[PDB]
Amino acid sequence: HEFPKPEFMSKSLEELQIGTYANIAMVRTTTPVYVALGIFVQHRVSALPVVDEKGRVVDIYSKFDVINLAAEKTYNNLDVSVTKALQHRSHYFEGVLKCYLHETLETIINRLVEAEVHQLVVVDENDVVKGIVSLSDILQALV
Amino acid sequence: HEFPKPEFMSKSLEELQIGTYANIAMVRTTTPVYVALGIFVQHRVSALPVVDEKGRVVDIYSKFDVINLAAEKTYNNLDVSVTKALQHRSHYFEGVLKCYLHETLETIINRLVEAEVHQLVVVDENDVVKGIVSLSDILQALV
Ligand SMILES: Nc1ncnc2c1ncn2[C@@H]1O[C@H](COP(=O)(O)O)[C@@H](O)[C@H]1O
Ligand SMILES: Nc1ncnc2c1ncn2[C@@H]1O[C@H](COP(=O)(O)O)[C@@H](O)[C@H]1O
Repeated sequence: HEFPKPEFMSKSLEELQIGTYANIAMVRTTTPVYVALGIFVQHRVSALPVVDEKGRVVDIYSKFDVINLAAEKTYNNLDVSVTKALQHRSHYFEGVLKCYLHETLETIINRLVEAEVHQLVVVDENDVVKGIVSLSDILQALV
Repeated sequence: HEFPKPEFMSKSLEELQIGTYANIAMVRTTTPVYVALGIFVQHRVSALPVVDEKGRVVDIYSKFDVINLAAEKTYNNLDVSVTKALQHRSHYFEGVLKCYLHETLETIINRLVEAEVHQLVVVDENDVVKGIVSLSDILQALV
């Protein structure tokens, strides 16, 4: 009653049935923050895949990103793109944005902890969104 | 359609009616992580005030704390106290644990952003829990 159980750390996301793979809320690189704020408050999801003109994931926009925008001492309005969050961090280049179904729980957990991020986008071979894995999903696997 | 509106940044938490002040789920410094994990998965709250023998807040235990525990390369079981999370960070000493009803939205937002934390415990004059303010609560105020 090692924590975490080693037999479950060696299992893939697919095997453990971890994540959300239906009804994914997401936005574009051309999406203004007002759109994302409306989603967060009315639709009630914790983070949003940000996809480019090809449908490929280039960022994740979270509730903390909005608060960080709100603390900026320079003047902003809500017509700023969600891509201005990229001035504060690059999940993409740090390799802490995406994951695959075949990756192990141990791998996914290490990636989350690596940059202190609360979610990863599950993608396909073309970096197109298949689903999302958040700490809540991991916790259900850790029990 | 400065974001955030200055007239709302200068208002207190009390004035804006921001936070949860009823039915707060919390744990003790003597609480094992298995207890917190059960709360997170079954009760479905995002973070837990950690209070000492006097009922004073000494930490907040979050879902990320469990994942961080799970990534530790040393051997753990679930009978570790929630206070082992304190090896990774001290919200208390950094002044990013607590807040008051009379503090401004601007103050609260800056504190969140200061340590990249997603919540603060609202306390009284004796550091006893009155409520909790999370990014979701702030977002409802930012609209
Ligand atoms: N953008 C999203 N669209 C749909 N479901 C999501 C999204 N972001 C997170 N979820 C799911 O919401 C549930 C709760 O996650 P969390 O809000 O982090 O506790 C999890 O099962 C996530 O996979
Ligand atoms: N330990 C807790 N007990 C009760 N409510 C909480 C607790 N932690 C967070 N909340 C509330 O849960 C709601 C959603 O917060 P969050 O899960 O961060 O999106 C907010 O109104 C928080 O104040």
